[PDB]
Amino acid sequence: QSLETRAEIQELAMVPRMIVTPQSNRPVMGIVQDTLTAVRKFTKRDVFLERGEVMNLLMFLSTWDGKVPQPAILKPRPLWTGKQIFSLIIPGHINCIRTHSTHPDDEDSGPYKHISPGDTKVVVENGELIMGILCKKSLGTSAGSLVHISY
Amino acid sequence: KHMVDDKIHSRARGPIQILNRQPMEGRSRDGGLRFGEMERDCQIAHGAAQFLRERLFEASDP
Amino acid sequence: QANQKRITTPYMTKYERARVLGTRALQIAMCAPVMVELEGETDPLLIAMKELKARKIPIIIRRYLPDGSYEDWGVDELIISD
Amino acid sequence: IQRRLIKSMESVMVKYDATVRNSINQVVQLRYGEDGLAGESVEFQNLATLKPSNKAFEKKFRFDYTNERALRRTLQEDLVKDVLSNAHIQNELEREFERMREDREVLRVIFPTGDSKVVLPCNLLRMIWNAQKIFHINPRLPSDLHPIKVVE
Amino acid sequence: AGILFEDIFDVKDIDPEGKKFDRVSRLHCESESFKMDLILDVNIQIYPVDLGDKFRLVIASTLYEDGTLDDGEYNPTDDRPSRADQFEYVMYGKVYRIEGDETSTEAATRLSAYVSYGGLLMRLQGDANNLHGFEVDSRVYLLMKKLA
Amino acid sequence: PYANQPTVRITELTDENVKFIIENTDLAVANSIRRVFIAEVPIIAIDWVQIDANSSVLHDEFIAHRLGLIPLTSDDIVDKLQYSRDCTCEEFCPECSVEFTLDVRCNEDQTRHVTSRDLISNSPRVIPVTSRNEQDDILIVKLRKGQELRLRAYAKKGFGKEHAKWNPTAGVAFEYDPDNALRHTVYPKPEEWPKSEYSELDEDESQAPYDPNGKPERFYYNVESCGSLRPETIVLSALSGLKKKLSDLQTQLSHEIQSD
Amino acid sequence: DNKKKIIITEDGEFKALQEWILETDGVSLMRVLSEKDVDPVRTTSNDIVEIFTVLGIEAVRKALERELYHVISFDGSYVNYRHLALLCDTMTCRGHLMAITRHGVNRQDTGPLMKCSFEETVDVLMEAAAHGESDPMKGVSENIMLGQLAPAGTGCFDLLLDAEKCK
Amino acid sequence: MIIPVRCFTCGKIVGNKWEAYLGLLQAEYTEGDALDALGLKRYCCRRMLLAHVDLIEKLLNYAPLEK
Amino acid sequence: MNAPPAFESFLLFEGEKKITINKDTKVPNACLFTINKEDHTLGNIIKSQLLKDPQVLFAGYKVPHPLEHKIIIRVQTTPDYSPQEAFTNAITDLISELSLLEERFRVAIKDKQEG
Amino acid sequence: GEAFDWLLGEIESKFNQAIAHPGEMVGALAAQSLGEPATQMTLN
Ligand SMILES: [Zn+2]
Ligand SMILES: [Zn+2]
Repeated sequence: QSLETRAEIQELAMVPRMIVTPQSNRPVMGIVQDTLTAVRKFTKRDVFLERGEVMNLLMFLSTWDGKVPQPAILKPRPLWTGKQIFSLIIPGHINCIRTHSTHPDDEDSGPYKHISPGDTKVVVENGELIMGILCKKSLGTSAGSLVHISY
Repeated sequence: KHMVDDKIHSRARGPIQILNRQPMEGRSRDGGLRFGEMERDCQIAHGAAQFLRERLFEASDP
Repeated sequence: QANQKRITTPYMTKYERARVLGTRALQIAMCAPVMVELEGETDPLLIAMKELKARKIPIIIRRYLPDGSYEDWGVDELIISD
Repeated sequence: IQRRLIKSMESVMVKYDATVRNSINQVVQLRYGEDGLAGESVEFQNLATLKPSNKAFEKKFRFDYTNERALRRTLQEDLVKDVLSNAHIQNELEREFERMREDREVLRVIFPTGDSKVVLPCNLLRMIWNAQKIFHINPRLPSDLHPIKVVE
Repeated sequence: AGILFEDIFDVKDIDPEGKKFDRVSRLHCESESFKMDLILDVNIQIYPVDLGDKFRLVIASTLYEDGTLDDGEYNPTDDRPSRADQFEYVMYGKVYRIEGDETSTEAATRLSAYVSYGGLLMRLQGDANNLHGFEVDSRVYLLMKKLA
Repeated sequence: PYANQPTVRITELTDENVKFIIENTDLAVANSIRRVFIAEVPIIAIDWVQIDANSSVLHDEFIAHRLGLIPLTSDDIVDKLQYSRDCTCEEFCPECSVEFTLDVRCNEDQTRHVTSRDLISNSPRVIPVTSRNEQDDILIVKLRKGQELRLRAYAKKGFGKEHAKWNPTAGVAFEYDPDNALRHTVYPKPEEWPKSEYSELDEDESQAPYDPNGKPERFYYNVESCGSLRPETIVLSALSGLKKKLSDLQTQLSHEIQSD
Repeated sequence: DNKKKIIITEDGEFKALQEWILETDGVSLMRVLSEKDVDPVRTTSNDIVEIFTVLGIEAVRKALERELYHVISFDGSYVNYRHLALLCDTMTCRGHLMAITRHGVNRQDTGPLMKCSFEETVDVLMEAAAHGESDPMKGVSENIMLGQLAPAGTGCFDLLLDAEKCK
Repeated sequence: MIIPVRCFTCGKIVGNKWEAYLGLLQAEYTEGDALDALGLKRYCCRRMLLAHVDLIEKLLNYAPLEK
Repeated sequence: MNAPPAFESFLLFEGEKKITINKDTKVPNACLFTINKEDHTLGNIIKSQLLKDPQVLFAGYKVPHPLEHKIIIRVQTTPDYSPQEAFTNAITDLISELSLLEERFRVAIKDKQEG
Repeated sequence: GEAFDWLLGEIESKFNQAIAHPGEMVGALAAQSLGEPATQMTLN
C-alpha cells in the first residue's frame, strides 16, 4: 500500500529474482508436466516441423528477432527441427552439457561419444541446442541445468 | 460442493474486531486474511522490513 | 569514523537498492524535483530507477556497524549491480 | 521443529562489517558460511588437482618449457622464443607449479576423502567455454597467450 | 566455389544399434575416392535410403554457385542459382567438433569433423588433407544426391 | 497467391443430416467452415422467459433453461429477423423476436406431460421442431393434479458462440485423409485401428503408403441438424456467415489502411 | 567409501582400503577410545552429548554438522553447507550445547520480548518483571511487536537526504 | 430430475425420446436395441438415455403446495 | 460474480477498433494486425491463405489469451509487396473461394434433391 | 590474450556478485532451508 513497500517487493521478492534458491544453490522452479513431456517429445531427433507449423510456433516467442532460421532440411521439402526452434527459445549464448535420463552409461566410453545414437548427451552451444533430448535433467530444478545456467 | 464463488474473498479496510482493533475473521464477517508467524518468517528471510511493517503494523492495527 | 577509510562494501546491497528506490519514488510522488530528464515517465518508481541508473539520487546511506559507528555513502559513490 | 528453528535463528544477520551476528551482537560467524558468499551464486565444480596421481598431476599441470616442438604447436613463434630463451619466465612457471603442488597438499588435508566435488562461486570451466565461444577460439591453432601473462 | 568437401559414398550399414527414431535413420557409409568414413542422420521419411545405395555427398559453405556468403536466414523467395538444384537431399547445419589423432608434438594425420543439422548428426572422418575446409562453429550444407 | 477452386459432392441429403465432401480446399478453410456450422450459424431460440405461475416440481430457472434448448424452426425467418442489438425498438418487437405462450394446468388424475407442443407462438413460421407437421414432442415438465405452469417466452436471433442453444447442429462429423497417408496421426500399431467409412484400402492394408508431397484435401462432412435449420441451410448459412465476417473484416481493414 | 579407510598411495592416488569396522548399540566413547588396537582418531559416535563431554565444543560442533548432514542427505537431498554451519554455530557459540528449545533458546540473553514470542510468554515476562530486565529492542521480534522497522534487510541502515546534491 | 433436452456433448435432442425409450423397454427391447430404434448412434446420446434417472416421477408423489 | 457476458466474445466495445495495424520494427516489411472479437475461425483461414502468397515471407496468428477475445496476425512480405496488401488479397481470395463454394454447394443440393 | 582478459574480468565481477549482502537474514533463511526439506523426509 505504499511506493516504498512496492519498490521493496519489486526489487527483492519478485518471482524472477526468486528462480534460484539459496537453500541448495539451484533453481526452485523448472519446466513442469505438459511442457516437460512435450519438450522431451519435441527435442527428439525425428521431430520435423513444416513452414506453417514453424510460423505458428514463432508467433509464441516473445524474444524472437523476427528472422526465420534456415531449415535444417532444405530438400526435398523444407523442414525445421524441434531443436532448431528450441535454439531460438534458448536465450543469450549460454553453453550447457547435460545427459538425457535414458543416456546409457557405457556410451561416453566407446565411440559415438560426440555423436550419440540415442540423441542423449544434451549439448547447447552459443544458445543453440546442438544436440540431445531435453528433460527434467536439462530444464528441471536441478543444479547446472539450462534454466540454472540461464539465470 | 466446493465452488469458487463460495470461497473467493477480498478485503480493503473493512470491519475490525472489538478487543484488538484488527480485521475480522472470515468471508462472512468481511474479515481479513491472517498474516501469520510463518509469513512473518518468510518476509524476514526476504529482508522486506517495510513490507513486514506494513503487514504487521499498518494494514492490521495502527 | 574516518571517512577517508570506509570498511564497508563499495557495492549497493539489494536491500539498499530496494529501500533507496522506494524512498526516492515516494519523494517524487510527493512532488520532489527530479534529477534526470524525463521523456514521458509518470510512475515514480520508473523515475527513481532512471535516477539510480543515472546515479542522480540525492540520498546518503548511513550504514551502521556492529560496534556502533557508521559510514555514510552517497548513492553515486556505490556500485549499482542490478 | 520449523518454528523452533526459526525462533532460535530469527535475528542472526550479516552485518556491514561482514560478520554474522545475533541480536545480542555476539559473533556467530566471522564470515557467512566461513567464506562470506551468498548461497544463490555458488555452484558445483570439480577440483582438478585433488584426485590425480603425482605422475598425472605433473603431466597435466607442470608447464613443459623444454619440448620445443610441443610449444611450437601450442604457442606462437615469439611466445615460443621468449618461453624457451628467458629464464625469469621459466622460474615464474616453476614457482607456479610449486604453488599448485602446495595447494594440492592443502586440498588433500581439507578433503581426506577423494571427493573433488566442491561448491564455489564462479563456474570457471563454463566461463572458459564462454570465452572460447565469444572470441571464436580455434583449438587447433597455436595461441597468442603468454603463459607469464596467465600467471600474472 | 564454396565447396569444403565432395565424394561418392556407399551405404554400408543402416542403424547398426537398431532403429532409434522412426523418421530418422543413421547411415554408416564409406567412400572410394578418399577412404572416408561417414555417420549421417537422414530423414528417411522424405528421402528413404536403402542398404547398399550409392550417393554423392557435398559439404559446402554456401549454396550459391558463385562465392558468396550466406546469412543463415531462410529466404524462400531467392532466385539466384543455387547448387541445391543439382541435389535431392539438402540439409543445413553447423560444425560443432573437429577431432584428430594429433599428439602433443605431431599434427593430425586423420581428422573427424562433426556437424549437426538441427539435431541430425554427421561425422565425416578420414585423412586430414580432405578436412581443411571444416572449422568449428561454422555453417555448412549437406547437398546429397543418390546415383545409380 | 490466389483463392482455391473448391468442388463439392453431396453423398447424402435427408431432413436430418447432410453428408458431403469438399475437395481442393485448405484444411483451415475446411475447419473454419466446420466451426461456423457450430458457432456462427444463427437460429431462433427462446432467450427470455417470464413465469407467471409455476407450481411444478422444477424451479423457474430449470423451466427457463429447458425452454431455451427447445429448437425452433428458423429456416426463412432467421435471415429476416434482426438482433435485438440492432433493432431500433424497445425490449421487443416482431422484427427482432418471436413471442411464445405456454399455459398448462393438470386438473386430471394422470400426470400431464407439458411438452413442446404446448409452446404456442404468435409467428406460424417459428414453431418448435417437434410440433412441426413419428418423433414425439420434447418434454418440458411433468405436472401432477393441481400443478400449473403459465409462462411467456420470447425467442431471439443468436449463434453458438453466445450459447449452445443457438447451435443448429446435433453433431458435425469432420474427417480428412481417411487412410493415414499424410501421417498426421502416427498409430503405434496401425493394424489395431478400424477403417474409416471413407477408406479405400484392401483389408490387408492398414494405412495408405506415406505421401511426402501430400496436403489435406478432400474433407468429408456429416452435418446433423438439431431441427431448427435444414442441414443444407446450415451449410449455406455457414458459408454466407463466414463470407460476411470476411467482408466486414475487409471493410474495417480498408478504413484502417486509408486512415493511415 | 564413507566408512572405508581412504589413504593416499605412494604414487599420489586416493585408495579406499576395505577394513573391518565395528558398530555398537550403546556408547562408551570414553572407554572404547582407550582400548588397544582401537583407532583413537577416527572412532566417533552419534551421541553428540558424549562427544561434547569427551572431546569438547568444537568436536561436537563438527560432529553435529556431520549428523545433521547425514539426516538431510540420507534421502539424496542436498542443503547448502552454510545453513548447516549457521545452525550448528547457533547451537555451540556459547560454549555449551544449546538445544533448539525453550531450555536452550530462552536461557540466553536474547531479551524478554524475543523470548516471550517463542514460548513461556507469561513466565518469561514475569521473570523479567521480578528482575527488572530491559529489552534493548535489538532483535526483529521486539521491533515487530512494537510496530517498528526491524533491523533486518531493508531496515539495517538509515537513509539521509543529500542537501549538497539536490542542486 | 427430468430427461435433458439436448445431449450434453453433441446437442442432439433427447428430450422427446425418454417416453418412447420406456415404451420400447416395456415392449421387450433390449436397451441397446431400444437406443438403436430411437436413432441414438453416438455413444454420447446413448449415454444420455441409458444413464438417465427419472426422479421427477418420485417428486410427483408429493402433493403440491396449492390444491 | 465474474462471468463475462457471452456476447463479449463477438461484440465490439464502444470505441474499440475491429482491426489495428502496427508496424513491426524488428524486421522490415512486417506488420501486426490486432483483430478484436475474432478467434481461430478467421485467424486460421487468413493465415493459411497468406501462406499461399509467394510474396509473403511470414504469416502467423495467435490468440494471446483464450479468456480474451482478440487475435494477432503477423504478416511479413517481400520488399516489393506490403503486408497490408497481402492481408487484403488474402481476404479477397477467401471471399471468392467461399462464394464459389457456396454456389457449388447450391448446385450440388439442387442436383441431389432433383436427381 | 583478449579471451583471457575478458575471463579475468568475468571472474572478478561474478565473484564480487557472489558476496553476501549485509542485511541478509541468514538465520531465518537457514531455518527455512533446514525446515523445508524436513517436511519431505520420512517420519518412520
Ligand atoms: Zn426489436
Ligand atoms: Zn450426443
